[PDB]
This record gives sequence, structure tokens and C-alpha cells, in this order.
Amino acid sequence: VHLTPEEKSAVTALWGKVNVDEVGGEALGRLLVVYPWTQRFFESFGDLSTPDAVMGNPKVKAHGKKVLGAFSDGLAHLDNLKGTFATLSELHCDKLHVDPENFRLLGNVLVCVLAHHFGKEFTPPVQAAYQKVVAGVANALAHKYH
Amino acid sequence: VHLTPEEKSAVTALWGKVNVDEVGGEALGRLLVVYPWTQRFFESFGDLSTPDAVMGNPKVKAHGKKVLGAFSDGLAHLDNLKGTFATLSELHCDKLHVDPENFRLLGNVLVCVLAHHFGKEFTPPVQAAYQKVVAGVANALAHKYH
Amino acid sequence: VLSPADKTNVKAAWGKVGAHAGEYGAEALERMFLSFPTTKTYFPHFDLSHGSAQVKGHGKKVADALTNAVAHVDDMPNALSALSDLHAHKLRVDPVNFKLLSHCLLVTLAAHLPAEFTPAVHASLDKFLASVSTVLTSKYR
Amino acid sequence: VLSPADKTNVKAAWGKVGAHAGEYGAEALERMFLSFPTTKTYFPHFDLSHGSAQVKGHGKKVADALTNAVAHVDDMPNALSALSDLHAHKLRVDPVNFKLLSHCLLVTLAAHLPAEFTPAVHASLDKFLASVSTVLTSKYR
Ligand code: HEM
Ligand code: HEM
Ligand code: HNI
Ligand code: HNI
Repeated sequence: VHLTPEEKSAVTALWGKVNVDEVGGEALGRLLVVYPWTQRFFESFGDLSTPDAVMGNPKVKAHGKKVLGAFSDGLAHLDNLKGTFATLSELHCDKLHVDPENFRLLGNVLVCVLAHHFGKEFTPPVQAAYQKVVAGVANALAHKYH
Repeated sequence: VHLTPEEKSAVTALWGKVNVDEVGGEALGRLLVVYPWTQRFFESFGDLSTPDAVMGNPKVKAHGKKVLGAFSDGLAHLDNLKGTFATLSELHCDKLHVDPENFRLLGNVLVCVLAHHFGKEFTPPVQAAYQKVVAGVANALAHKYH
Repeated sequence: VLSPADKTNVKAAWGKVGAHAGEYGAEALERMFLSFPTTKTYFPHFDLSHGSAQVKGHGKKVADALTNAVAHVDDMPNALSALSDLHAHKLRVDPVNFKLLSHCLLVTLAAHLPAEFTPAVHASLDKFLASVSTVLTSKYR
Repeated sequence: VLSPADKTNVKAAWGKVGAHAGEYGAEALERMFLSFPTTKTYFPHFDLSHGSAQVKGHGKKVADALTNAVAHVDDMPNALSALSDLHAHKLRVDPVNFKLLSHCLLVTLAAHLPAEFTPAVHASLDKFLASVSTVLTSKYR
């Protein structure tokens, strides 16, 4: 949460211009191509033997859509991340058993995804804003491990 | 991330046999040898240029004494590792700048040291236990981040 | 990685392992499964209760493997080819676990070889299994 | 080194980099100092602030270093030795800073080369840095 307002205003700002319909599938899809092992959690989804394969899929995109929401949700609540992701922290840890290290990887893929969509507009300071954020979320998403 | 009786008793018991003047040195000395880079927060310890030089460094051997004292006392307060390590968290974080990853590393090194001294007595159930302590402790020690 | 000296050290450590690698490898598994349980799923069809059958056999599996890799130090990506495909595509093993088993494997050597497990061997040994782990999880598709 | 498909793309990623490579490298560095302040205590002698030329030439150094590391791919430990020896030994650099710089590099490449930032090059590029990262890490002591 510990973000200067300047960063806080910068975030929502950029955040607004985001295609909430595409970005998440972009992120989660990329997560699988870049970090394959992570596929071991989405066998329920289908063809993921090739990139275009993984990328095309509507579940992967359908899902990232849910994931992003959880992010928007997080952004709208920086002073309460731990609380905001509680059941998720359980779902991912207790039930699913996702290694918390993949929370950080997704967090950084999201950052690459944004960067890809806003080009030069995703400036070094803005990125800095987001890193404090994606770290804030991966970190509270793994709390039921703490 | 919680400790049962069977465990609590097992962890206390074995620690009872831990020579608080030799484990730290070993644990800290191994960190410096196994994970070289950790050597950067200890350049004012003079020489640590070879395994031996490090292992026989009254500075090295010294510091691990207080590092393990740190553990030994935090092992008394298993229910509030967050309090017990509060002041050390700020230090290594805001002051020292030790990446929280090296905390998971120092603990597994320690566990490696307990196995090297108690051989067969450091049985799996024994390790399962000590693992949770080093886990909470590394976690506890990375608190002033997150 | 693992400089020449490391090559030298790894073999020193191996030497004293000999045919022991069956209990040792099995004890690492045994231990890993207990200390970090999530890791249990990669084996949902396995009986891994202390002393168990499948555990011991699989123990030889992992062992023979490391001797192949050690005797094959410079030829690691290829000499270990069969495995990569299995652990990456079929198994899709989260790399963190190769960190978990590697640690346990280490706990075991140090518990059965107090004179071999020195700070120099240690570093050389961890680097070994790190280098084996990398080549075990790099192939993913 | 790794998948010819991986060298295919990595070759083609720096194929549109060209003369910008110097500048892209410095953005990564700049990105790395702003998002991960701690990395700044490795350069306590530079004007780590905006526009510093120090970062500039420096980024060029890293970029070329990389281009150079793209060339001698199948033998990076070799062609990057003087470096293995410089960051691992001379400066003792925690590998978490390598993962950080590599990440800042993908973001820079992503911000400037959208059409070339395909998931496939993203994976290919990220592995290449995992490796370059290791070489400047597979020699500490
Ligand atoms: C920290 C970033 C992450 C966030 C915010 C997040 C969020 C979510 C959310 C909101 C759900 C909805 C579940 C539901 O109620 O249907 C979900 C499901 C799920 N997530 Fe994540 N997640 C993250 C990282 C990961 C990672 C790294 C993995 C592993 C690759 C993962 C694997 C899964 C799986 C397997 C499901 C259930 C899919 C199903 O319904 O079958 N998540 N996640
Ligand atoms: C030191 C690193 C490791 C080595 C050298 C190694 C080696 C091997 C070998 C040789 C086999 C059997 C190949 C065959 O004959 O079919 C195998 C199987 C297997 N390994 Fe590993 N392994 C390592 C780490 C891991 C880790 C970290 C996991 C996951 C926690 C794992 C999970 C498995 C599983 C699930 C099988 C298949 C068992 C079966 O159904 O037959 N391995 N491994
Ligand atoms: C390699 C990095 C590193 C790691 C992983 C690490 C891990 C740990 C762990 C286990 C997670 C514990 C319990 C621990 C405890 C301590 N450390 Ni650590 N320390 C590290 C680097 C240091 C350094 C450097 C100091 C000197 C601090 C100072 O300013 O005096 C230090 C000092 C201490 C002190 C003494 C502080 C004082 O005199 O005021 C304690 C106690 N520690 N350190
Ligand atoms: C933050 C830690 C850090 C990281 C992660 C890192 C990662 C990398 C990577 C990743 C793939 C590459 C290719 C690389 C390449 C280089 N670095 Ni790095 N370097 C780092 C800290 C430094 C420092 C510090 C210097 C010298 C600074 C000085 O005092 O001039 C340096 C100098 C260099 C030089 C110049 C050498 C010379 O003087 O001839 C090259 C080339 N590098 N560095």
C-alpha cells in the first residue's frame, strides 16, 4: 500500500485505459508460455501445446478475465490487500497448492502485459508504481502460507 | 505454519543438545561458502576468499553465535515470531538490505547443519519440525517488507 | 557451472556413496515428502509411508541418475535428455520442488556422511543438483 | 545453448534492436533502479538519477555485452568469463538482482517493440537472460 499519492494517482490513472476484456488472458496466457510448469494447474482447459494454441483458448482468456478482476479489486484496495485476497489466499494455498513463487511471476507478466499495451506511456516511474502493487498482491495472496 | 506438541517437544529436545557456540559458525560459514554473494554484507570481516578462510574466521564464527542466539530465543516464542524478530526485521531490511530470499537459504543451511551433527537423530519427523521454525523465522524476518 | 574443483569435489562426495545411493535417495524422498507435503501430489498413486516400497525403488531411480550425470558432468544437457522430457512435458514439475528435493537429498548426505559433507563439497554439491535441476526443467513447451 | 527456435527468436529480437540497443539497455537499468531501489547500493558512485550519461554508456555496455552474449551463445560461460569474474567475484551480486534486470529488460523490449514481443519470443528472451544471468553467477566462490 505504501505508495506516494503521486504513484497512487498514476496507477488508477493508467489502470483506467486498460482493456479489461483482453489484458488478463494476455497475462495468464503468457504465464503459461513463459513458465510452462504452470500449465500443470490448467489441464482442465485444453490445447496448450503451442503458443498460438495457449493464446487462442477462450478459457485461458475467460480466466485471466477473472484474475484481472481480482487485480482491479486489489488496486481499488491497496490498504487492505491481505483482506481483499483472503479466500483466494486459501483457494490458491490450502485447496490448490500453488507455489507462492508463481504469484510473483504472474505479477511480473502482468507488468510486461501492461508495458506491451501502453508502450512508452508505461514509464519507469509508473512501472515502479505497479511493482509495489503486484508485489503487494502476490505477497498477500500467499499469506495462508505465512 | 503452526506447531503441534509432538513437534514443539521434539524441536526443543534436540536443540537442548545444540552447542550454541558451534552451530552458528557452521551455518553462517556454510552460507558464505555455498551462497558466495552473501559475502557482500560481510566484507568488513576481512578475508573470506576460500572455504577454509571463511570457516576459520573468528568474525564468521563469532557472528553465527549471535545469529543462532537469535534463533534459540525466537524458538522460545513460537507463537509470536513476528514480535520476537520485529527489531531484526527492520535492521536486515531497511538497514542491511538483505534480500528476503537469503533468509530461506540460511535456514535450509541450518537444517543441513543439524543433520550433519546429529546424523540419524535428525530424523525426518525431526526435520519436518525444524523446517517449520526456519520457515516462520525466515518469514518473520522478512516482515518489514511485503 | 561448478568449476573444475567442484567437479573434483562432487566425485569425492560420490565416491563414498557407492551402492548406498538406494537408501540415501529413498531417504531424501522420504524426508522431502514429510517436511514439505504439497509435494505429495506428483505422487498420488504412491504409498509413501515411512519405510514404504515404491519409495525405495524410486530411490534407486533418482540415484543411478545422478551417477550418470556426475560421470557425465560436461555432457549434462544431452546425457540427461531422457529425463528432461519426462519432468517437463509429462510431469510439468514446478521448479521449486527440485529445490525441495535437492535440499532433502543434501540433508541425507550430511546425516550419513559427516566427514564428506564439508563446506567446499557442500557448495559444489548444491551447485551440482542445481545444475541437474536446471537441465531437468528447461525443456517445457 | 537452447532451442534453435529460442536462438531463432532471440536473434530476431535483437534484430530490430540495432542502434537502439544502447538506449534500451540503459532504460532497463533505469527501470531497475526505480522499481527496485536496493539495486542502487551496487552503484554508490554513479549519478543514478535520470539522464545520467553514466547509466547511458553503462546500458550500452550491458546491451553490447548481451549482443556479444547472443553471438557466442553456445559458449556463454566462455565469452562472458571476464564478467563471471567481475559481478560474481569483484562485486558479489545476489542473483535476485539478475532476475530483476532481466525482467526490466523484457518490459523495455515490450514497450518499444510490440510487434516483436510475441509470447514465444517472450519465453525465448526470458530463458536467454536466465542463462546469461547464470554465467555471471556460475563461478562465485
Ligand atoms: C497473484 C496472482 C493471482 C491471482 C490474483 C489469482 C486469482 C484467482 C482467482 C480470482 C480465481 C477464481 C477462482 C474461482 O472462484 O473460480 C483463481 C483460480 C485459479 N487459479 Fe489463480 N491467481 C493468481 C495466481 C495463480 C497462479 C500463479 C496459478 C498457477 C499457475 C493459479 C492457478 C489457479 C487455478 C488452477 C484456479 C482454479 C481454476 C479452476 O476453476 O479450475 N493462480 N485465481
Ligand atoms: C535430483 C533431481 C531429480 C532426479 C535426478 C530425478 C530422476 C528421476 C528418474 C530417473 C525417474 C524415473 C524415470 C523412469 O524410469 O521412468 C523419475 C521419475 C519421477 N520423478 Fe524425479 N527426479 C528428480 C527430482 C524430482 C522432483 C523434484 C519431483 C517432484 C516433486 C520428481 C517427480 C517424479 C515423478 C512424479 C516420477 C514418475 C514416477 C512414476 O510414476 O514412475 N522428481 N525421476
Ligand atoms: C547474508 C545475509 C544475511 C542473512 C541471510 C541473515 C540472516 C539472519 C537470520 C536468519 C534468517 C537471523 C536469525 C539473523 C540474525 C542476526 N543478524 Ni543476520 N543475516 C545476514 C546479514 C547480517 C549482517 C551483515 C549483520 C550485521 C548487522 C549490523 O548492522 O550490525 C547481521 C546481524 C545480525 C544480528 C545482530 C544484530 C545486531 O548486532 O544488532 C542478528 C541477531 N546479519 N540473521
Ligand atoms: C545490480 C547488480 C548487477 C546486475 C544484476 C548486473 C547484471 C548484468 C548483466 C545481466 C545479464 C549483464 C550482461 C551485465 C554486464 C555488465 N555489467 Ni553488470 N550487473 C550488476 C552490477 C554491475 C556493477 C556494479 C558494474 C560496474 C559499476 C562501476 O563501478 O563502474 C557492472 C558492470 C558491467 C559491465 C561493464 C564491465 C566492464 O567494466 O568492462 C558489463 C558488460 N555491473 N551486468
